Amino acid sequence: MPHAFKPGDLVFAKMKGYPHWPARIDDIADGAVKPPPNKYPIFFFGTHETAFLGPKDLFPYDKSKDKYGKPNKRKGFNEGLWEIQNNPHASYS
Repeated sequence: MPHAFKPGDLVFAKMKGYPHWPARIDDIADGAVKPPPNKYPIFFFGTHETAFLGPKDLFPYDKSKDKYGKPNKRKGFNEGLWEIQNNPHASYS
């Protein structure tokens, strides 16, 4: 049975106006800005952007990749598909 989201989990993350996007739950570094309550720091593969999202916008990657894991014309998306498949836990800073 599922647990709560934890750093390192792989997802497709939904933002308004964007397709479900390959991403991971990030850690928060000591001394770094924390997310709002009930939100997680989401790192988006390909764009390498961070936004704060709740579970309603987070789709576990294994279950969802057949639906969401196809190339998309949007900037950074296809690079993102490569990262989540091939090195999802690397440093992208």
